[PDB]
Amino acid sequence: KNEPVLDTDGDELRAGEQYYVVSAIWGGGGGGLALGRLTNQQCPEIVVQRRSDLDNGIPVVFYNLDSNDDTVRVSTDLNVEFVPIRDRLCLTSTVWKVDNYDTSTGKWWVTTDGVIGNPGPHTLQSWFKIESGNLGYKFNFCPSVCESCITLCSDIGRYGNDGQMRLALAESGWPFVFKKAS
Amino acid sequence: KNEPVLDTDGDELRAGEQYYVVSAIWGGGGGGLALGRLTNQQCPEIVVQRRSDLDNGIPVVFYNLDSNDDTVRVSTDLNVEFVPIRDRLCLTSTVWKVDNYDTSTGKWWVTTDGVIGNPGPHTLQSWFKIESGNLGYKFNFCPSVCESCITLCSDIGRYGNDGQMRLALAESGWPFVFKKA
Amino acid sequence: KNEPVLDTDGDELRAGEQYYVVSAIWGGGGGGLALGRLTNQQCPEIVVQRRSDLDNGIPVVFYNLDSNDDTVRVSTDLNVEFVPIRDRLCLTSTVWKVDNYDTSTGKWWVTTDGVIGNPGPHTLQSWFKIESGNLGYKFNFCPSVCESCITLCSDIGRYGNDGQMRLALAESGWPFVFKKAS
Amino acid sequence: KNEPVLDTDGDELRAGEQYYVVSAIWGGGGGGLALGRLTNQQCPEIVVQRRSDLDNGIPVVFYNLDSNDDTVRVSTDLNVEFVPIRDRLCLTSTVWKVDNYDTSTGKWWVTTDGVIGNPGPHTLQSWFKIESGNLGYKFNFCPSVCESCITLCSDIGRYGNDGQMRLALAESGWPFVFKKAS
Ligand SMILES: [Ca+2]
Ligand SMILES: [Ca+2]
Ligand SMILES: [Ca+2]
Ligand SMILES: [Ca+2]
Ligand SMILES: [Ca+2]
Ligand SMILES: [Ca+2]
Repeated sequence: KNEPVLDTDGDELRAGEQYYVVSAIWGGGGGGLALGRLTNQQCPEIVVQRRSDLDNGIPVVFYNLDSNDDTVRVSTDLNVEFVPIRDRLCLTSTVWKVDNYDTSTGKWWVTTDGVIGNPGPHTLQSWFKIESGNLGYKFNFCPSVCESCITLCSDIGRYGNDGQMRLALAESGWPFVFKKAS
Repeated sequence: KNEPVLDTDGDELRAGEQYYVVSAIWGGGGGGLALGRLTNQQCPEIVVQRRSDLDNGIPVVFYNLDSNDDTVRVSTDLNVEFVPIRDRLCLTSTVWKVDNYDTSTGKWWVTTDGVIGNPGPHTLQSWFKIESGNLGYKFNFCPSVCESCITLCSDIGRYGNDGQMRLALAESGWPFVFKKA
Repeated sequence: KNEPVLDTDGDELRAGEQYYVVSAIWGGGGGGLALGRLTNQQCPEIVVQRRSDLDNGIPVVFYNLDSNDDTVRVSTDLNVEFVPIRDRLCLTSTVWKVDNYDTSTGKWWVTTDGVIGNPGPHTLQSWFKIESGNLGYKFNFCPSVCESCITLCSDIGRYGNDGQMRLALAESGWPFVFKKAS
Repeated sequence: KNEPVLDTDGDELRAGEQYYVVSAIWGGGGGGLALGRLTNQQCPEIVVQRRSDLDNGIPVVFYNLDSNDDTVRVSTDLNVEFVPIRDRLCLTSTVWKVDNYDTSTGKWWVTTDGVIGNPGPHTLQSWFKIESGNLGYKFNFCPSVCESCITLCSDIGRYGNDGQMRLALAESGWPFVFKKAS
């Protein structure tokens, strides 16, 4: 039983509850996370952070490994899905997922069209951990759903690309806090 | 590489698509923009702001410098054109442009009959930038299309003229948001 | 009877309902009407117009001569009462009233602490008319409630006094329109 | 003769009374202003903004140039001083004042330990103006208490520092409203 993940009201995060994922840095930290697109790619949508502090972005929900635990805890494999307020053009899912390696930038981006549940080698790319910190919570991609799978193991940092703040694997991660969509 | 401008749904503005330009401050802040007419001038039509914040006015289309970047980004020169929802009286374009100095008022008005494309000194007055504001976005007239040209460089704010709410160069820009039309 | 006063939705004004009194001019017009004070006078409060288009001010209610006529009509004597949202320190009323002559400005200002009802000589100064105009409605002080009373008879203009835009008797009135407060 | 500053009820700001200073843009725009401390400096306290738009922060009191005018008016030099809702660790004043240029950030910060009164070159850094914004009001550092002094002349915006939201000189001011502390 790992320590539960807490939101800005000090309440524990619950699976299936909507939360905005906002930058923990108060003062020049940017807003929350949302969806964007690329010049050469409308679908699936990529994960971006808002530049503006005013925009908390799009809420997410968290899915736990077992559907019978309803507490979000540190160091535990999670599915992350954007819950858009309105329907979207793309038919891809809005579930976070580590992309294939981008040879044009050398980065492993966070994109969508992941999958919910069914842990193991088929859904490996859709599993994320939340790790605690001094500044706040930081996302970590290091899935344990497949003990014999070779996997990347790294924090999720933030990195500009063609005018948008994207998420990608990095040595040091970007800190976030969680705000109820209430 | 510049930050994409975002509409009220959070989706990047696309060149060629129609958007309402609505005040980000509502209530007495007013509604969206529209073609108007001065009392003693039928053509060109002028740019005005609807008083009611329920009225989104009529949409515009944005045109980028390069016809290949389909995204509208901040701090880049673009053309603004109202969708011609108007009668057949005026042959003037519905493209925004900066007027000659108005000695009646001290103002550099935004009017229409601008020109799309052909960046350079001949069309200098038809190029606007969208910049981030404290909230939403503001327009800014500071063209970079002619480097040897001396030019005005200033935000667009709101000013009363002819019993209507018009746009003019101003120290502090007025903030707007963009709604899909 | 006389032509009914209309609000900004085209509906006729109804005595007993709340309307903002906003400047008819759109663009540089100022905001609505409200309560203010002077350096040497906290009470009663003076009638003022906001400089900012964003502020509609405080709603007024109108009272007809006879509690029967529910309609507010042009060229008829009315009481005008601010209905502030929160309670006010002043124990004076918020009913409009022509002031005593001001020997420092030469003006007959509109102030409050007026009285509702009782048409006649005692309440002469609390009766106003709304008149039609090209640019909108204008207020007129010219009461007909006391045949044997000598009275001023003048339009209500606006003058700037020590940072504030006040109302005072003037040759030509200032134009207003009426917005429902709901 | 200058237009009085108004609070959120429409009443003019009185010199000496207590007012919260709260961002006119709520949500991720933040709440009200407060005393803060940098990580490595206990005293003087700095000026920060509370992150929660429910948090009115700590009220201030305004001081005019002549203690005889009690109305706070736009575009006039005045002193800003937090109410000392603090511990007893600092001997420094809670009066706002513009800091020396900060070479590590390029910013002119608003800090405290300013001084009240005595307008002239000796107190030039402690005089702020309130100006109308597109909405509410912005602070503006452009003192005229010393005609011969070369001075900075600039709006007050917000900026990140030490993981906190600070006030600093900026091209476009940040808009605030004022709420009675009572
Ligand atoms: Ca195109
Ligand atoms: Ca204006
Ligand atoms: Ca220290
Ligand atoms: Ca005093
Ligand atoms: Ca002190
Ligand atoms: Ca304004």
